[PDB]
Amino acid sequence: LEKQPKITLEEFIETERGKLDKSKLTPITIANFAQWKKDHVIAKINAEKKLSSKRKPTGREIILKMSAEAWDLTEFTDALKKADHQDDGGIKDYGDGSNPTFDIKK
Amino acid sequence: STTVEKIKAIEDEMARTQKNKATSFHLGQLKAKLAKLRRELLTSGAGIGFDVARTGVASVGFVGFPSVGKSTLLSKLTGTESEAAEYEFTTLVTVPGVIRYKGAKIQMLDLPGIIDGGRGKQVIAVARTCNLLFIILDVNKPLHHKQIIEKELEGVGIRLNKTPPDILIKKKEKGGISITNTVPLTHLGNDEIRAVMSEYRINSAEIAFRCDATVDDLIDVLEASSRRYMPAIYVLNKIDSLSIEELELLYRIPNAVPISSGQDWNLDELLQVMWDRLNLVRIYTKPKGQIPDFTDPVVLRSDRCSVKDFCNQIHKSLVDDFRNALVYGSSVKHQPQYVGLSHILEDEDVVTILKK
Repeated sequence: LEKQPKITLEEFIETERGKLDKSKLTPITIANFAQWKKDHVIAKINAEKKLSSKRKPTGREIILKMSAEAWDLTEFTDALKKADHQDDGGIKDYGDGSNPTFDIKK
Repeated sequence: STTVEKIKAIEDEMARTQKNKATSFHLGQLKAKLAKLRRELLTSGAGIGFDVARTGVASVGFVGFPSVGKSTLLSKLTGTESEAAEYEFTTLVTVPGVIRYKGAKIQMLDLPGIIDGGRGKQVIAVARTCNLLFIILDVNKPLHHKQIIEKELEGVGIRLNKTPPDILIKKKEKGGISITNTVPLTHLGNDEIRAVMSEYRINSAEIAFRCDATVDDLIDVLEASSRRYMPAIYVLNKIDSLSIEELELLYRIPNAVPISSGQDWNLDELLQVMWDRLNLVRIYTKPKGQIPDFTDPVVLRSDRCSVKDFCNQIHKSLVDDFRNALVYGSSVKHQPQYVGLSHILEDEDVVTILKK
């Protein structure tokens, strides 16, 4: 399938959706979606892997290489993260964004 | 107002005027007349930080017709059930909530006020000053709603998923309008360019086209000081009425994230894409002796991430006693490098400030 031409939502509604043979469609059940999602995420990872090889390393990534192989700001930083985190009670934290959950409170 | 009446009169004329070689000049002028009027409506300390308190490093706006899908969406993204005010359609803006994603506080606003057919200008200003918009659609009936949402947003000078056009306009003294061209122009004639420039009462100028510019593109450039270019994500809810092949097909539409707010499908993707489009910059602080913490980045905005901005984000005084900064990362061309206040940082740079 590879690089395929892009479409508009208009094109999708008006012509593209109808090119599909309806009796061949795969139902979007919980099981079928999970299988599709599994492959979706795997492709992202493969796409990203290729981009990583070409992207300049981050400051974080650089230190990590250096690791694996004067101004005292403490007072100001401590205060900053305290301030930054003081209202945390009313704020949902997604952490690093992996495996989020979506429970509703109140 | 006469000024709001003047806009309708032009929209009306355009709709009943057929578009040909003979009418194109006039229609060009009409578009320009229309643009000028619409900017006058914005003319007045507005939007985020003024009309509502700014409560994150980024603020993100939701635009959609009232529905169970959209209420569940917001409730789910923010973790708190919709409040009394989030159900009123007379209400213009609400804050469904603030989230934290990869260390950044992101304010989430709902903007029902953009759809309504003093305070009306406040919702517009807020919309214009968001960092990213989510346009919420029901994939079973997307077109009507999409068309209205876009018209309303374009109408108030928001340009979704666009970079400013590559047109240079140098204003001249004598010799009228002169035009340069790179890629051949498939959409503008000289007549139409003159139509726009004269309507803008620009006697003489030199205009250089480095893009296959449309008449709107030219106007945008003329109106550059008030246009707000912003990422927008088309959130296509209700995929459970589709199928796998149909779902796959939606990914051929740029800036679309298909979801199901009931099932939670692709909410994770929605947030990932949001993060990607916001282009925030996490800086990791490192003291001379010890290592960087990586737990608590200072998060800076895309257009406000100078070493100067980093300093100020930490404490007002730092600039006064700043010698320089040691930086590892993609923002410097050698690892590490000493830099000055004006040095522009990049996501996940590691920084050690030094005392004068």
